[PDB]
Amino acid sequence: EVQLVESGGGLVQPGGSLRLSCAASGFSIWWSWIHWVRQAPGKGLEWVASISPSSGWTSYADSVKGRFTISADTSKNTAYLQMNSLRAEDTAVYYCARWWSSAMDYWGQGTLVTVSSASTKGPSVFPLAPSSGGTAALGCLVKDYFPEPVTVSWNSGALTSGVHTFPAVLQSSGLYSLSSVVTVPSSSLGTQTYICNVNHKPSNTKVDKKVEPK
Amino acid sequence: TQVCTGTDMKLRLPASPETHLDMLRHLYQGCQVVQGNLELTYLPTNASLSFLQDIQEVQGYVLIAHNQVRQVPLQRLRIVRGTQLFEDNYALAVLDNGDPSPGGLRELQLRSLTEILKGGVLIQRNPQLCYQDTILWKDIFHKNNQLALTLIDTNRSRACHPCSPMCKGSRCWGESSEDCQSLTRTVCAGGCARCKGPLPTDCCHEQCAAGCTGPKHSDCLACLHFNHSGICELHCPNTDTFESMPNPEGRYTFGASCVTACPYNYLSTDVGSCTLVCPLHNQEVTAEDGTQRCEKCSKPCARVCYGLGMEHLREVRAVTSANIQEFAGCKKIFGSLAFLPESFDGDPASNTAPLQPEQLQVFETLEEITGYLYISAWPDSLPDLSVFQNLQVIRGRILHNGAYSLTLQGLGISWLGLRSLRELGSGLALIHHNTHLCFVHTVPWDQLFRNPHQALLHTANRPEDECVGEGLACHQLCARGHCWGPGPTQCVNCSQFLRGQECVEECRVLQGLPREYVNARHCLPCHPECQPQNGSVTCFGPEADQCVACAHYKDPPFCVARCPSGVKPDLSYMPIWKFPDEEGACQPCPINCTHSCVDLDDKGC
Amino acid sequence: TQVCTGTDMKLRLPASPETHLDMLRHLYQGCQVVQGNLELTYLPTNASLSFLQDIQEVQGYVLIAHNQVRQVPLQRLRIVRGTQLFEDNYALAVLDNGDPSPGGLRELQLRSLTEILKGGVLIQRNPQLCYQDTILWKDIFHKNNQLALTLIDTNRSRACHPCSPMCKGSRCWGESSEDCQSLTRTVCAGGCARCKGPLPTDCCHEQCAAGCTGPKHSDCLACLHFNHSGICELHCPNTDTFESMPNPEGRYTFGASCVTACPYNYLSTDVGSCTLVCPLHNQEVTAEDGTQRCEKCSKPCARVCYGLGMEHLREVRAVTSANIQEFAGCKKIFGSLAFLPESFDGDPASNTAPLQPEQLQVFETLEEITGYLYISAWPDSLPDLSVFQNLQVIRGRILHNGAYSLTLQGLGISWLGLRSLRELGSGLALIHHNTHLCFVHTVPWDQLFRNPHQALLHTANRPEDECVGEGLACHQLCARGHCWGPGPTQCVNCSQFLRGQECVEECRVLQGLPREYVNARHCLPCHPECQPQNGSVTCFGPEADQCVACAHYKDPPFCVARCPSGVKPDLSYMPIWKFPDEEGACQPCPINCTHSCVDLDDKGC
Ligand SMILES: *[C@@H]1O[C@H](CO[C@@H]2O[C@@H](C)[C@@H](O)[C@@H](O)[C@@H]2O)[C@@H](O[C@@H]2O[C@H](CO)[C@@H](O[C@@H]3O[C@H](CO)[C@@H](O)[C@H](O)[C@@H]3O)[C@H](O)[C@H]2NC(C)=O)[C@H](O)[C@H]1NC(C)=O
Ligand SMILES: *[C@@H]1O[C@H](CO[C@@H]2O[C@@H](C)[C@@H](O)[C@@H](O)[C@@H]2O)[C@@H](O[C@@H]2O[C@H](CO)[C@@H](O[C@@H]3O[C@H](CO)[C@@H](O)[C@H](O)[C@@H]3O)[C@H](O)[C@H]2NC(C)=O)[C@H](O)[C@H]1NC(C)=O
Ligand SMILES: *[C@@H]1O[C@H](CO)[C@@H](O[C@@H]2O[C@H](CO)[C@@H](O[C@@H]3O[C@H](CO)[C@@H](O)[C@H](O)[C@@H]3O)[C@H](O)[C@H]2NC(C)=O)[C@H](O)[C@H]1NC(C)=O
Ligand SMILES: *[C@@H]1O[C@H](CO)[C@@H](O[C@@H]2O[C@H](CO)[C@@H](O[C@@H]3O[C@H](CO)[C@@H](O)[C@H](O)[C@@H]3O)[C@H](O)[C@H]2NC(C)=O)[C@H](O)[C@H]1NC(C)=O
Ligand SMILES: [Cl-]
Ligand SMILES: [Cl-]
Repeated sequence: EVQLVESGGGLVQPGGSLRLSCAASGFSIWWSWIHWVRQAPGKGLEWVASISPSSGWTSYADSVKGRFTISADTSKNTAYLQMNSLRAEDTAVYYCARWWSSAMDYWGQGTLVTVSSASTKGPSVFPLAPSSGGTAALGCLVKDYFPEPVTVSWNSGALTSGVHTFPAVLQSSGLYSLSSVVTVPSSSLGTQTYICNVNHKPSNTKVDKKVEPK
Repeated sequence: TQVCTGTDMKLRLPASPETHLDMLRHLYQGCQVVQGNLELTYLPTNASLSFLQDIQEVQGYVLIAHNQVRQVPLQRLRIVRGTQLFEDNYALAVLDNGDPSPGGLRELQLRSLTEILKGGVLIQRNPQLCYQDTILWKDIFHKNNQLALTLIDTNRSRACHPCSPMCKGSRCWGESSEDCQSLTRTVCAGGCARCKGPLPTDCCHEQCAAGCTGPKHSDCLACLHFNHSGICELHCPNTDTFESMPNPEGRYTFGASCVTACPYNYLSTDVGSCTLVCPLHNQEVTAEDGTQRCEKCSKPCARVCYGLGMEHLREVRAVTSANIQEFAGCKKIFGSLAFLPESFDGDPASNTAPLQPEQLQVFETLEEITGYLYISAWPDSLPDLSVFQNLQVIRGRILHNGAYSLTLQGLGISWLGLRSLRELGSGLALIHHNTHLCFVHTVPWDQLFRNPHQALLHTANRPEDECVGEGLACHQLCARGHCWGPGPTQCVNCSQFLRGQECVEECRVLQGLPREYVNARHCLPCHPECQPQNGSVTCFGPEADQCVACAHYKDPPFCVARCPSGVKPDLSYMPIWKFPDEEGACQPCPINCTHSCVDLDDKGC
Repeated sequence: TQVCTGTDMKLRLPASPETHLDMLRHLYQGCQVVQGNLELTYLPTNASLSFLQDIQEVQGYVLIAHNQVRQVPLQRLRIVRGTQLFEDNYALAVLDNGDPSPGGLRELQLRSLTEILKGGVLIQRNPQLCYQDTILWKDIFHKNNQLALTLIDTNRSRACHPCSPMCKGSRCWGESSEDCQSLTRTVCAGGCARCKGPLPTDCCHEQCAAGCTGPKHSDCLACLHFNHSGICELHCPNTDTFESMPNPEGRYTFGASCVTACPYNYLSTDVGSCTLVCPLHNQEVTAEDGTQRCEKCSKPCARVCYGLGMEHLREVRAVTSANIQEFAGCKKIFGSLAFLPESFDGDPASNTAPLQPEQLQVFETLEEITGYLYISAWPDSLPDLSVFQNLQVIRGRILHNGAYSLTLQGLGISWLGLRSLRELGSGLALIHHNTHLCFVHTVPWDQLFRNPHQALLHTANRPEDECVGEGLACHQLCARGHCWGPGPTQCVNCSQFLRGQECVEECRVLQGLPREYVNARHCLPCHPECQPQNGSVTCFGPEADQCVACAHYKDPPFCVARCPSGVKPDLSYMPIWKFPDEEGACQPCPINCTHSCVDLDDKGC
């Protein structure tokens, strides 16, 4: 019931700024002790900043001091991270967490901040159809988008097992591309079709491409 | 000071045995009259107890129990009054001293005790104790029926030496020659409640207790009722006679003495007494001195927040989710606050949910507690006691365990954050076993206490030498190195200037975001219509008439955004129409209407 | 309930001997503590007195006089306090029992009586009484000088049997073995005011009376001063010590016990006591609960109507023509009202005219009597007590003869007519020897009384089975057959609807003279300008905006007689001129003046 739902990530140009929200339910942020933690792609966890809003104590890592402002609005029950003068090495997945005992018990889902000069590109989704077994595979191809991430689910989250969504690959063009497959009985083709739900938030694209045996 | 509080912990095992004796020591060092119960319990063998040596008089009961120490030096104790009794029957209770070279109380040595006014004596299970059976208790008692409430066990693990050869008739409090029992009642002439000898001329004044040195009411060893500056009297001072004599006016009855004015933390009554609690139909007004007084309500008495040990919560032992809402919006609680493990775990026997952390918000308005604050459990989410951010005084008129006005134990908060706390009226503070807690020794307790007989007792918190880095010691900008927690928002006193809650190096007087003036070490914003000045003062106050120069137009004497256009400063005043200069000063319009005027004039009036 | 009132009739011969014992019975049945004097007088030979068997304690005196009964079973009586004394000297008076098989008290049988706190004993003229000379009265007395106020006659018409062979030393209250005198004072050790035996360890607590079962102050057979929930204390509970213990807060002193809140009909004081009368400088405020409290007057105390037994009328025994005018316009009398033969006959010794019937008009406003109402004579002109038409409560804080709050005797009224009377706070009602009076048993007395220990005592009125016809029994329209007299204007509760004072079958809702709406079972008139409706509701309230249809013209939202013609609803409002439609709705006028307008317009403005 105690939850942290954070938002505000996405794409920013170098030198530009961005603000991250961390909305709480199940507890008061004001009396609590909120911490921000980042994780550059393929790296360890790194502490960034913290706030005890009631006491007024705000703390920052030498890495981000003077660029970042931590704050909290009590009425909204939300903690914020204002990030200014962003650079390449700020590109990471930022988490917010709640201090407890002497650890962080409740964490946010983590939002992705990507600092790049390239502009936002929407993905085009292409079907991967089975041919003429016992068990056969089908899926979608989410090609040419920027930046990360893309969310692929099947039949509005109703179909889960058999599903493999591959981690995206950086292409020569600088754009991303991934594939998402699923295996199903070879006697289900025709009278049972499946819909993949592609969602690229930065570009506002919600494609529902139904894959059919052809 | 000579008058001190007692304790009220009975046979309960000490909450921190490490600093239990230190409690006793601070409490009784120099004390002569114990306004309550003298409880000397759980004292280890080597225990240094010389701080008791001035106790002369006890109001409540004397309870000497569960000690391994061989003697308690209470030689100057003359009288126990028994205003309160142990187990509702006993004025002196000496219980379980020594296990069932060897430990245990050997002698009582109450060589001066000659009056127990109320209740009996209970002496039991003291394997090393000698001579208690020797004492003629009847003499010490005020009335004979007090004998009927006396039980004196003589089971013993050792042979006793005889009383000193110099002892009257084999009655003593110990092996010493000055340990003989002095009889002041059963040995008397004629009437006489107390005598200094067996002749009629050896009677003590009607108003003495314990005995005397002569016949006058100034020769008393103790006052039976009240001590009026060295004269024992039946009453504290409606005149019948046409004259005036010495001995100052009228007095307040405080304990068993008449005094000029009530002591520091007490309350004077219309009935002419000092108290720690007002009667019904009564408020509590603070004089310009800081003096408190109970007085009848002229209207019906207004709403009052009662804490624990008061009104409907007099039996309730802790703040739970059942009564947390009762403190909503309270600026001043009349009673105490206690947070126990059972507060946040929640008793599953009664349908009482565990109290949630954000429910402690109710206490955000709180400024004053008359009783005590006790915290033995706190939510693991909360790093500090910031919900008590605004608490200014804890009077301690009611003390937890009869001794402590502020107790913080077993918490695992990292800092305190009680940043408005300026006064602990009376009692000791105890902060122990908070393994994570720093900023305990960065607080100037010397300034929170009032009398110099109170102190902080601390043990098993985070080591002092381990509170050193950032987030662990006071901020640079805190004055005199005093703070309630980390950062420039936790200073006790501010080294330079305050911008709201924060300690800052400089106000934006000459340079900065929005310009500021200083007022009483406070950074405060200039009016938006002030024009920022190059390396010079921008404004002198918050009002738009206090700018050095205007950012836009000026409308004497104000710096304005635009010149008045048909505004009326109030009703019945005709509207004021103006236009700007080439310079920027707002100028009045000419002849009324047709050309209603503005810069180059407009119709429609 | 355990606490009951006494009587105060001394040696006076019973006002109705028929229902005298019933009075005693109701009064004492179940009673343990008599808050006053126990007067057992004029008891016939066969008299069943088992209702006395719970009396444990008497505050005033005990007067056993003029009885033919052979014994009064007062075996559980432990203590008489003597707060009031018989003949100003005696706490126990046993007088004239039996004439100067044969009648008269034979034994006293006060086998538990071990404390008379004040006053002496007077036992005289009891020709059948034995053993009174046997008792060692000294023991029972609290002080020895009470012996000097003792006279015990032993003139006797019969030989007495010896005390039971099982009797200590020939001292008993009767022939029985359990009738021996228990000595609790003269037989004691050392100090000790009361003991349970001759050893020092048998002393009762300083605070017991009568004796005890053990040495603790909870072992008392009676409290010397105050009973605090089973603990005897000197005082009813300004604090000196820094703590809180059990035993609830503070109490009110009521009789000789400390209680949480004052009993039903009493008054709490600022001084912390219960009372039936307030001091000077004091009013009497009713809380929203109905709770009463004495409190000081903030302004000078306002006018107050004092009845008999109060202020200037404290000696005056009846309402006469000399003081009748004092009650003019009184809504609430503080005291009692008594009307005696001497009221209407008029004492010819003093120049005091006989009071005339129409002078009783003064009481028409009267709603409350704190004392009692007593009527032993009434004018032969007046059929009822309708002058007390509006009397709602008789508190009975003062009871006539110490027992009755309402007495009606020897009157020859035909009905009561006390139609607003809803409460008799305390005491008994006595209505006897009114040979013409019906409607005595059509009154629900069960609802007028408060505690279930009070009752109506009635005898020799008009027989119940002879109050049957019209003008003799309740009206059909009276609910539950309850009424104060004849006709539909005397009902206690109204079966259907009320039109003013009268019980009616139907309101004129659908049909009738002037049409009506109903509001809380009350018929109330529609506005005259409402148009009566065929078999349908005519209006919804009294206001002219609440009609279904208008009788004349309508002026939104009102039904009016004529359309507004130059009326102004208030000053500074311009006058409103209107004219009717072909339908009847009032319509506003056009352009102001010249044609000032009305229907077809008029000049002169
Ligand atoms: C002197 O001490 C004796 C007991 O002797 C010893 O020292 C004590 C301090 C304890 O450590 C004892 O365990 C040890 O034996 C006391 O005698 C005891 O008195 C009680 C009543 O007060 C007797 O009652 C018994 O109670 C037990 C348990 O409830 C029952 O099983 C028995 O049936 C019986 O009723 C008990 O018999 C008695 N103990 C012995 C050894 O028989 C004594 O009270 C004490 N004297 C004084 C004045 O305090
Ligand atoms: C015991 O009783 C006797 C009287 O004996 C009889 O019983 C009584 C209860 C009455 O019914 C009596 O009528 C009857 O004879 C008491 O003796 C009397 O005492 C009084 C004083 O108290 C004596 O005084 C007399 O009073 C009369 C009238 O006022 C005068 O005329 C006399 O001159 C005289 O002063 C009286 O003499 C005496 N009666 C007799 C028979 O002579 C006695 O008081 C009583 N004992 C106690 C202890 O009460
Ligand atoms: C009743 O109470 C009065 C208080 O008014 C007591 O008088 C005080 O008692 C002290 C000690 O007995 C007296 O002597 C002085 O003591 C002080 C402190 O020890 C010392 O510094 C002085 O040199 C002096 O010797 C003194 O009369 C008085 N002190 C003061 C300051 O008021 C009295 O002791 C009490 N008596 C009874 C019957 O209990
Ligand atoms: C002093 O007053 C207190 C009142 O607080 C008395 O205590 C009461 O006394 C009764 C009877 O002695 C006690 O026993 C109970 O009696 C009731 C009624 O007879 C019975 O129903 C119960 O089963 C029980 O046995 C009880 O402790 C208490 N009663 C109540 C309701 O308060 C005490 O008797 C008085 N003592 C002296 C010294 O007079
Ligand atoms: Cl020792
Ligand atoms: Cl009989």
